[PDB]
Amino acid sequence: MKALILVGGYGTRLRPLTLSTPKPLVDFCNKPILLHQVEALAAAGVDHVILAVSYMSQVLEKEMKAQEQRLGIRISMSHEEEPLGTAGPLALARDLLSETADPFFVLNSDVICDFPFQAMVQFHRHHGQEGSILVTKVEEPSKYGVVVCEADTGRIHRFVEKPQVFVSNKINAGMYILSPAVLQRIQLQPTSIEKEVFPIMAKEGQLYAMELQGFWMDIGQPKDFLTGMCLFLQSLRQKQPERLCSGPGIVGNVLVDPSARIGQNCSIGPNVSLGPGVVVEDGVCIRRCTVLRDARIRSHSWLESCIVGWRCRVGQWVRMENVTVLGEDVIVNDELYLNGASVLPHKSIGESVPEPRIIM
Amino acid sequence: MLKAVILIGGPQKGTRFRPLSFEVPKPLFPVAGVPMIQHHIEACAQVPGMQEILLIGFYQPDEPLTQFLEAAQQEFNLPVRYLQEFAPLGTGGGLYHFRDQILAGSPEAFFVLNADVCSDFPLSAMLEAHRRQRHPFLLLGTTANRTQSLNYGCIVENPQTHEVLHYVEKPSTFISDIINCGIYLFSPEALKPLRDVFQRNQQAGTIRLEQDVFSALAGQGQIYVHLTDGIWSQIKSAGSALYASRLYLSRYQDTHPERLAKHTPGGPWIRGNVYIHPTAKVAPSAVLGPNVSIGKGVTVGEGVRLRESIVLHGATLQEHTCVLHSIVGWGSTVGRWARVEGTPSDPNPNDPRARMDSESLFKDGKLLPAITILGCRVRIPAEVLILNSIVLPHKELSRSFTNQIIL
Amino acid sequence: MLKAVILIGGPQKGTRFRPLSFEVPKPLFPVAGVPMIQHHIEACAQVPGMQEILLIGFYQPDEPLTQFLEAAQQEFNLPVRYLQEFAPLGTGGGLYHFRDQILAGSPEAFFVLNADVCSDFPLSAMLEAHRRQRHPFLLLGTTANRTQSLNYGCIVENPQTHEVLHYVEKPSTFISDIINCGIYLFSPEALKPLRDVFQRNQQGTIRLEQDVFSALAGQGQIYVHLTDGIWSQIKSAGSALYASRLYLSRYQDTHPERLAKHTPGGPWIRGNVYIHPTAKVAPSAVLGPNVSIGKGVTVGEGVRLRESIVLHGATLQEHTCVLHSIVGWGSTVGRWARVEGTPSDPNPNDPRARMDSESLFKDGKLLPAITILGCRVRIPAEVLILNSIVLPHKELSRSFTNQIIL
Ligand SMILES: Nc1nc2c(ncn2[C@@H]2O[C@H](COP(=O)(O)OP(=O)(O)O[C@H]3O[C@H](CO)[C@@H](O)[C@H](O)[C@@H]3O)[C@@H](O)[C@H]2O)c(=O)[nH]1
Ligand SMILES: Nc1nc2c(ncn2[C@@H]2O[C@H](COP(=O)(O)OP(=O)(O)OP(=O)(O)O)[C@@H](O)[C@H]2O)c(=O)[nH]1
Ligand SMILES: Nc1nc2c(ncn2[C@@H]2O[C@H](COP(=O)(O)OP(=O)(O)OP(=O)(O)O)[C@@H](O)[C@H]2O)c(=O)[nH]1
Repeated sequence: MKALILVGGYGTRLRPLTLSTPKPLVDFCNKPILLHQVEALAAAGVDHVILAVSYMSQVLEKEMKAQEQRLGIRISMSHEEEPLGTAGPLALARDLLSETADPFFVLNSDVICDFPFQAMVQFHRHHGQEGSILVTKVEEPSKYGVVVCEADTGRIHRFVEKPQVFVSNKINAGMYILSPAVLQRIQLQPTSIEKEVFPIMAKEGQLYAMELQGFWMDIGQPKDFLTGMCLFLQSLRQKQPERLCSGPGIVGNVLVDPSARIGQNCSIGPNVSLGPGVVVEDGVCIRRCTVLRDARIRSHSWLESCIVGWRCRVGQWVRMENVTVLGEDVIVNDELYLNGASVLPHKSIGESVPEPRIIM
Repeated sequence: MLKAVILIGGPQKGTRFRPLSFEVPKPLFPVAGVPMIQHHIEACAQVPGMQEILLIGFYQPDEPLTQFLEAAQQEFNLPVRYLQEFAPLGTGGGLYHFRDQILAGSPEAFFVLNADVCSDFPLSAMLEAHRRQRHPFLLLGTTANRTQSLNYGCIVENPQTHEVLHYVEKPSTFISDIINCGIYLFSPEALKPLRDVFQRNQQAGTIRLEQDVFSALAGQGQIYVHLTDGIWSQIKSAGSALYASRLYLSRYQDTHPERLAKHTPGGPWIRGNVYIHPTAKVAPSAVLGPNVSIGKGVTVGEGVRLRESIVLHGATLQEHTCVLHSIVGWGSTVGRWARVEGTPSDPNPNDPRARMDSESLFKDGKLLPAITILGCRVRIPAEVLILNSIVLPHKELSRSFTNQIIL
Repeated sequence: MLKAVILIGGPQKGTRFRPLSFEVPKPLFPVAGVPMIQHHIEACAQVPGMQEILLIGFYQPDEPLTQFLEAAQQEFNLPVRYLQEFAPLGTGGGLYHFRDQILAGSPEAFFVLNADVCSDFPLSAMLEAHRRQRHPFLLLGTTANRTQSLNYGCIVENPQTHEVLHYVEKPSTFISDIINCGIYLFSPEALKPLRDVFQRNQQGTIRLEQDVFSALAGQGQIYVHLTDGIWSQIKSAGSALYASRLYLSRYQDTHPERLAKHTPGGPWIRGNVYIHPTAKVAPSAVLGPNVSIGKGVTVGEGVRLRESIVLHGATLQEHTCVLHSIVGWGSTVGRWARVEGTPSDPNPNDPRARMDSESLFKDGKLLPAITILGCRVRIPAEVLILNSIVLPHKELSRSFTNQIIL
């Protein structure tokens, strides 16, 4: 197939990480968010995918032309000089997706799932309409684009991005199958795919919904990032149990890179993922944290529900709790308490942060 | 022959959870452009066979009350009378005190309506259920959220015969998710238990209708329910009246399509449902967002942005102002580039059939951020932000206030 | 001969004194037993040579103001007139608008007093300094704390000639320890700069401090006269309590028969207490320091009253505690009810005193101040009103704490 990943740009939710490395390239459980999408697309039988970049295409495009020869699919790229949003690159890639009379995957760059591409496209050809989206159930549907799905077939009766009256409960999972006839309909002027394309689609009865199996989360915020890595390590516990490193002093589900080491007398608590090249000293207690590439956590620290970015040096006797995100190459001094600290890249912290703040 | 009784309150019993006004009576407060009880009077005068309309309350007869009575009598060609009680007699005590005025002419039934509700008013549907049933008390009930059911009168019914079996007025624990809407159809024999309550006390004449007649006569075959699906809200707070304004301007699309404001691209930009009085002057550069109601004689300047706001009569908004989630009182002036902003008291959008919670002006010793109220003849200077504040009537401000009650 | 001009305000200047001002005008609020401008008329009729007392304001003459004016005219042996200005004309614009009536009879000089100030009014000593020097403007100044002086109009003077060199109405930064007291002595020549100000307005409303005091400062016209007798402003409804306390302290010199004595068969009296004769106070009711009782006030047995004003016709039933409160006219406080407030004085020499701003809230929280009850408020039995403001005609059933009860 063709597959169009609108890869975002400026990554404002989840900002301390995206201030150094773009949001498709920040490693979610030891490989980037785009890489999960494109390995599942290479397993799906998609022939070549295209990603709709607008921001930091240097490091992104150099990674894509690295792994184009490793996945064995042509990872083509739509460059933009200004951001076109969420329905603009639908119309920029009008020719590059209008060449075949075959459907194409439209994927959000930030959703991490247990994707069902076969289910989605071969549910799609059963009705053959203009668009077939993936839906998931959720507890607060006022943040995400809801749908009204009918019985046993799944026609989208209505579609609103923010319901605000509680029309219904199912929401956009962030993955669509679109037919090439919807391509030429909308114009190059930037707008939203959800406000205007899908809401006129539902007036016809050409939008469809496929109910997911489960484990959906979009990692836009660091809170959603840590809830998503909890659910991803749960999926690894269900399906591939040997991937998780469990040993004597390991508590719960831990995903460790082989290059990462861990000292003695430490307790690497439940739902932790350690990225590549990190070095963990002796006497720490790390629970619900992600530690990104080559970062250092010195002795006798206590880290909970926190993100430690690339080449950070968390000092000794350091407490961190409450979704404290560290940006790239942040040095935390000895015996400091950080509750909620979003810390800007290349900062050295010398004082305790007793309330959730941004440090710049 | 049918008649209608509207229980309007009185000066102290209004107990405004966050005040809609200070100087006009609470029944006469314009929700969606017309006074709050004129929705009841429209709904009652639409019913065939309705002869009379009675307002029972303990307001003294001021001039707005009398001129509203005359305006309603002239507009609907019905008698609209105001029977004033000698004391606050409660919800059923005024019905028992005025039972000779209520039962004069021998009506077939009478509707009892709380003044502070916004309703669809399915009076013919309740009338048809009662003409088939012929029972002493018929109640309109809606369906509540499980958490929010504790703030209303909850009803354990029998779903085969529609008979109330248990009634609790304001519970502390959940007994039901059916709630009393405040709309009743009374047979001319329903005054006969009310007498009984009076004679329990005389062994003056206060009778709580829900706590003495509904809570104690349930399960006895006397009270029946009529479940409804339409719009229903209680109007107690200021945000409750803005919500009632939104509901009524939604219902105006199929009842009063003349009352809404169309675009008319020589004139002001209209988003959503907007009521503008025909006498209001709205400059063509002013864009009027959804759920805006403009009273008579209101002057709106150029570039004014009005969103979810009631602007009462005589008020002047000068140029470039932004009024959001506010009740600009009558005769109030907002000067150039002033921003009068409030916080919306919106129902929980993740949950089915959350009705509305009405804010109580103070949660735990802190002031709650809610709708901004400007009193009557309040002057807002130019280039000033009023945020989540109540400005008391006749007060010329000079600086920007934020989360205050400015006396 | 001389005359006095007391600048009373109008209904917009009484908005800050709102719970109390709903019933009576602000200048007629009884501060230590007599209305607020009767202290001014007391102090002015004590001066030898006082012909006339001219109140300027934009109040309409209702029944309380005209009955007060006739009562003041009988009690103080002077013609007390009320000049109603046609518009709110500011501070100096009403003095310039009424200059024909002020200078009628050619007074040697005239006093100009703000009605909202509590002072000892050293009018004789101001007159001594004026008859020594004979300058257009004589101001009364007090010394304030350096931090509190930013709430007031600051005066930079020259300490040898006492000439005002600089005036600023409310500076953001430190200027001087001398603050304006709102007491002035004008000679007739002082109405000639105001004319100039009014003429500059034509290319009517004159603010005296911003347009006359700040403009001619340092040119030789404006001079200070310093004191450190008692001085307070009365802006909010609860600064009336501090003014009442200062006045009850100076009754020890000017009217010691106003202050009540213990007299063992009567109510037990601590500190300075004013009791009106029409009030009935039970002998077990101890009336603590700085209490003033209005007329017709029935105070029951065991009632503790400290630092309060109980206004006319109010009733405190048995065993009540009323602290730092103002009980309105006709308010009834049932048995074992506690009406408690928190002392918050203006006090320009107190370094911890608040700015007396118009915002009573900090961030949603009502700042702890005097507990004001409006008129006709029924406080039920066994109930606590703590740091609250109750609006008039409200019958309560519940305990309230840090709330404005509308
Ligand atoms: N004549 C008269 N009318 C009164 C009096 N007191 C209140 N009313 C009016 O009678 C109606 C009843 O209001 P409330 O007694 O304050 O109670 P409620 O919180 O509104 O609850 C009632 O209505 C709810 C629907 O909104 C119901 O949920 C509940 O069961 C009850 O019926 C209101 O319109 C009120 O203005 C009174 O003393 N005399
Ligand atoms: N190629 C491309 N994709 C975009 C652009 N803007 C938004 N998208 C996509 O639009 C979809 C919805 O955007 P968001 O969920 O708000 O994520 P985001 O674009 O990273 O923006 P924020 O998280 O809000 O800072 C996501 O799949 C983004 O990848 C763009 O300018 N270029
Ligand atoms: N007659 C009359 N008296 C006034 C008028 N305005 C104020 N006063 C009196 O003069 C005093 C000055 O009060 P403000 O007008 O608030 O002036 P201020 O005290 O210098 O303080 P600011 O509000 O910062 O200007 C008031 O307390 C009144 O006693 C007026 O328009 N007419």
